Amino acid sequence: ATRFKKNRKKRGHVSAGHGRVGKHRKHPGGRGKAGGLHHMRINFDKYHPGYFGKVGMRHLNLLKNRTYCPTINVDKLWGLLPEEKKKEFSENKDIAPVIDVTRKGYFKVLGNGKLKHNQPIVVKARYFSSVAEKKIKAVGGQCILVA
Amino acid sequence: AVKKVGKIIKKRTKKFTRFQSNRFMRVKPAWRKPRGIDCRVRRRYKGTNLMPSIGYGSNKKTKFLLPNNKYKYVVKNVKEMEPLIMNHTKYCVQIAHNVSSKKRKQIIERAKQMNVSVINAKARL
Amino acid sequence: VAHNNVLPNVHLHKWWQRHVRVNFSKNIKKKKRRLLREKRRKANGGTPIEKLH
Amino acid sequence: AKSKNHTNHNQNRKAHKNGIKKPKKHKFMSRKGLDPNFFRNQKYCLKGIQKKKKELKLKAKQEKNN
Amino acid sequence: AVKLGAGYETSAESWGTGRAVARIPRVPGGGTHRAGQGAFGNMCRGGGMFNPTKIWRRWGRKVNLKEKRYAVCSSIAASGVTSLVLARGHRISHLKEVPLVVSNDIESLSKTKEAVNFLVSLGLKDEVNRLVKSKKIRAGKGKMRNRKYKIRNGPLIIYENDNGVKKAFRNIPGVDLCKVTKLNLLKLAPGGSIGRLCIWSESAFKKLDVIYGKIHEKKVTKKNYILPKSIVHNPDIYRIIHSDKVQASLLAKKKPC
Amino acid sequence: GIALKNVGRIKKHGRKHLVSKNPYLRLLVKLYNFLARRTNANFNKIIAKRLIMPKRYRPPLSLSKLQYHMANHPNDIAVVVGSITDDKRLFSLKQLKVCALRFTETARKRIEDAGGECLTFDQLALKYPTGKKCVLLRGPTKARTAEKHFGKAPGKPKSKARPYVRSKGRKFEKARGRRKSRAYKK
RNA sequence: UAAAGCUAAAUAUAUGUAGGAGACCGAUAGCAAACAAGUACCGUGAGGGAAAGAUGAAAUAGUACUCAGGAAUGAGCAAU
RNA sequence: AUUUUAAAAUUAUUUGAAUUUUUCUUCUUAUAAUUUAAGUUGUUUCUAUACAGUACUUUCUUAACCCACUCGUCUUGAAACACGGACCAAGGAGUCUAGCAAAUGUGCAAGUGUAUAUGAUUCUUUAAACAUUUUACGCAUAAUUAAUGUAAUAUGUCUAUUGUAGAUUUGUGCCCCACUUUGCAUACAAUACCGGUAAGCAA
RNA sequence: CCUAUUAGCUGGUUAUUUUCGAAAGAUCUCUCAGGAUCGCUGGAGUUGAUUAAUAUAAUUUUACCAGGUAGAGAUAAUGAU
RNA sequence: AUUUCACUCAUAUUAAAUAAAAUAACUCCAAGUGGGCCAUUUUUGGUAAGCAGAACUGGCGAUGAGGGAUGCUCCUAACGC
RNA sequence: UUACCGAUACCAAGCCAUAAAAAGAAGAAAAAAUUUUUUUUUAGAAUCUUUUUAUGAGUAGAAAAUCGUGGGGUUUGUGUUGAAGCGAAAUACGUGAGUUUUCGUGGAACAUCUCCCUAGUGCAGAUCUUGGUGGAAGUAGCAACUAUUCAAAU
RNA sequence: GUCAUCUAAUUAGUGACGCGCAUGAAUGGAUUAACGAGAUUCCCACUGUCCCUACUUGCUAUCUAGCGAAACCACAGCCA
Repeated sequence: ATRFKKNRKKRGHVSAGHGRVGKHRKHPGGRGKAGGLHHMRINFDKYHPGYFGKVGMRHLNLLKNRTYCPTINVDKLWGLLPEEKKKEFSENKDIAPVIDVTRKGYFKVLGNGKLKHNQPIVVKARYFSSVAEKKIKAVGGQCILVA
Repeated sequence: AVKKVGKIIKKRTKKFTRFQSNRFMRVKPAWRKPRGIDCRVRRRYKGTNLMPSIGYGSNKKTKFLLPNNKYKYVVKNVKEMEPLIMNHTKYCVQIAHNVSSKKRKQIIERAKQMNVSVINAKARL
Repeated sequence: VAHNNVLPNVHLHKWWQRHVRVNFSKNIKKKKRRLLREKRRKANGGTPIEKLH
Repeated sequence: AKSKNHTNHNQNRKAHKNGIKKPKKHKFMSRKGLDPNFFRNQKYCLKGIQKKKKELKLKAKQEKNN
Repeated sequence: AVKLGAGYETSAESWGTGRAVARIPRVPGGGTHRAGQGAFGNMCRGGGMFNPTKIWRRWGRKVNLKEKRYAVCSSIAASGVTSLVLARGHRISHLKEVPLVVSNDIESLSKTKEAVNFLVSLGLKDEVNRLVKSKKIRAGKGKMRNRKYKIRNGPLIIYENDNGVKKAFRNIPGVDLCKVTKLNLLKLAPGGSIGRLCIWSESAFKKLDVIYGKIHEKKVTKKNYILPKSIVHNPDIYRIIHSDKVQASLLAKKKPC
Repeated sequence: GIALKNVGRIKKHGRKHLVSKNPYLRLLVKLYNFLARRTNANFNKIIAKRLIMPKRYRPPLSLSKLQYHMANHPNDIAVVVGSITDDKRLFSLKQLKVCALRFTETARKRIEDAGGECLTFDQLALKYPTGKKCVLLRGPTKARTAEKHFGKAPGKPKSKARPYVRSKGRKFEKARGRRKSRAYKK
């Protein structure tokens, strides 16, 4: 789309929109992130506050596979399984769904949200938040620890 | 000055010429707006090549019509004459330049029986 | 740099035009590989070319 | 070379070009660092007011919904 | 793309301050016309263009699969209405209906003569004449780049089985075929134009419903793909305006200054 | 010569015509600004104005917020110019009569099963040309991520603007100017 | 299970050769070079390095004859 | 083609009244016309009883009155005794890629993108199109901390934090507004809760 | 040949009309021929107004504030004389 | 202090006047600019300067038109045909 | 003390554009001949149509709408009864970039404005590059080496 | 610088004087016959250097036949 470019509409305007006094020189402020702490310091401090310096210790080789764990919050367990099965677990008070969250692909169960009152539900996960446990037990369910 | 024939008033004649085109051969007369800095014409010094403006625009009721008080329509064969059958008194027909003498006679006779005037009727004969 | 942008990070400070390469032949290679394995399984006379893993 | 050190010329025109903006003057100001032991007590007042009001409304809702 | 180093394959030197000449680089040496001439630079003759074209331009584009399917569905729908097919350029004033479908024996005919006879008997004699007489050598430098002729696009024959239809309807100028399972938007909307005269075999017409969700089959239906929904239930805007419910809502017609 | 602001020409701000070249949306805009012009309904005027808006100003509305907003009046119709998205966090829907520009497939199915129905704006014009018993709703316009970077710059005192960074580890823009231990903080 | 060794495929190919193409350039462009081009020519040398395409369908139609001129040429009632 | 209407004025009749007492006195009662309303209409000649001229339209060239300093550029300031420009033709300069954001359009939406690759009567075009046996990967869906890590009201209730403004809706005084009713977006606050840090306690 | 090295510096930077329209202050800077950042400007968009109001105002009135420049003084202080 | 109930404080000209006051407010992205100069009035250094440095407002720059014979800044007055 | 002259400023009117506004998704009018003919129209495109009011400098800079060029899809065209190009032009249109025509020349291709796609897309300058050509100008100049003459042949 | 001398007249030259801005000993001090296309002053001779220019010769210039460039050039070319 080179015919939509703004330069085309400055075709006979001498300065090409880049100014008559200041001109368009090449790197008049330095290259890349050159002037940080010196003459681009205001830009750096105004838009990237904590840029300079270092904090914390070093993790030499990380291996993110070790600590990878996705989280599902407590208000999505009932939405994990289909609607007619929600209905069928709802009207019947003698059965509860057992959801292996790990199989859907989450490792930890977090506690944000609201479970349905007096609706037991059993959840299997590798990790649980304490509030997630409290809510699951409060609705009459149980948290099963799995690996 | 303004030219007024009938209801058609042409607000200006003698089309604008490019500044300095008179005394430079590389500068064609076709109008270009001069950017300059100290440019005379751009600053609108009196007595030097006034620039076109929107204020010269002809009125839209009589904008595109020819001195015969109708709009021109350029045709390339007899097939493009059909729409003129309805507005034969609002449109005149001009035959395109690259139409042969084969087809020019046909277009002329068809426009004649269609009762629509032809601008360049006596071309190529 | 100017305005509120992410700090630039482009790792193009070396001679990168030498190393640029574009895969104009992705589907051509796909067809060639499919033809080669089809010819292999046609040549080995009905024995599947896959091996059990 | 020598530089024009300073001038306030045209600054008033620049300021008035977009007018002298006035502060928005909102109705509520944050009480983050003002009069503790007073705004804490105000928090307690408001909590009690909501407790009583909500319990009255809940009583009305229960007695109207049976 | 141009040759990589084109225009820059000379010795660089711009001895030009005090020489009363422009500071552009000049080729060295003597005894030849080129000596002392302006070297590489977009303004110089033989100097290489301003931004040499490179093969790593973004030639292709990635199009969302859902958008492509939406476009194909819309092209089929547009081919299904008479006004759009007429406005596209086809001469279908003698067709009985725009979504015309023919018996599956069209997939079996194997002579271009009988293909043209069938096309004429459907009433597309004008279309065939347009396609035949439209063959014309094009203008410009294209015709020296193996692009001599320029034909218009005629009917698109959509078939389910190939028993000779492919080798019977080709060689007719402007006519192209398409298997219903692999129908292509580049053929359905040539040039981005809306509504293409499409001739369906009965089996292909029926298999459209299988392909697009109704009567699902395992290896034919586009899996878990939902036909796009319109944002309006009925586009008869002026009919709903003339409905008496809204006519009662409109208040008295006012007048200009 | 005369002393007038903007040389005497009234200046308006915002959209004047729809940018979308969607034929159905163009028909909808024609119908609804005809309705706005002819009827007195501010309801119709607002709908015509909102049909014109950019995508970022007709944000999606979840079924949860739809139900919550329509909680008190159950017999009226929720009219939202954006799209309606399904909320998995919601356990149960109830009998919703909603007109919207677009419906998600899941949201649509949930509404039909709950027993309500999904309405388009042409149907809304047909049945409720003035807007009786129609509650005009819109989703969160300032909730999108791009707005989290706006406002005071990140680095101004008490600024909540989210910066533009490659990633958010400890070693990415977290040292000097973001904690008292390194020079200042914010 | 180091301080010995071999090993096909998937991989790369601004080279050479041979094919096929192109939303490429169209003789100041495109390779330096559409042609007798890395040629002519320049430099002691390492090296530097061009310009230059188009009658007409057919020259198996390339201008016969006459006049004037030493000739080049010109002119014609002569000629393709 | 449903305001060049209505009226206003005037004229000619007509009704009653008033009053400066009447040949332009005023106010209505009716009728019918006019324009001073409700932006120029009429008459007569000529063009001319021609088919392109000595006329009319137009281009050009010359005069004449008035006016008019070389452009481009740097510059506070250029006609400058500031620089470039003898002339003409052709060529001649914000592009391409990577990566980010904003804006807008489009599709789908708590998901989105099918990557590499595979299949398939597709193999001029086709190096594109078509497809993907019911946890690949990116981004998003949760944040915070150097970090071991921890991780969002809370089961009294499929209710969904609280205010002040506020769009829309509902009724009472189908076209005003004041009371009710509902309370989107958003703004300004207040609350809870999550991570970190303090302080208190600490099996 | 690396190499079309780099240049905060000089020169150039190609169609028309229409609309809006500046700054030559300021802060920091091995900064003073530069830059970043405010300010001034355009475009986009929303919320509003469209109700001869309210918001609003390089304006005044009314009410109330703060000042130590012009003037005045040397006999009121200091300094002179 | 907050909350809830009451009663009611001009609005029919609008809790003083005036107001082509919503041409507002806000948000986003971004250009150019960051050598200035002149006039009136005030003022510092200087013998003084078309000198150097400041304050207010208006201009020149960025701007032509009529006048001042002539003139970037004066007077009138700013510009569609 | 009068009168007069005197602006691109002021006032009235027309027209262009910009901005805003009021409003809008179907039926016969006239004229000329002689009851009948004839001639014009008889409209309805929402970034549209009709009408109203105000306003219009502008460097650097920004935006919109337009005007052109090479090439690509789509459509529908022009060419030996002469295409492209070129020279001069035009009662031509536009405000303007331009567009369109005529004559001449030319002798083989050309356009698409129906919509869109694409870019090596627009020159007065850069002591710009290459090529060609000027005034200077029939001018500067054809100056070291002492020196030539008569007759004849070709 | 002062004193002598040189002249008519001496910012010159030479000989002396020396509290020497800032002389001085192989950074070599002082002096030196011979030598020098080295710098400087004076005298004799000489003469167109000059008073004060004139005449004259060759080769150009100049006119003609022939041949025939270039630098420079925004546009150009009267003044207060």
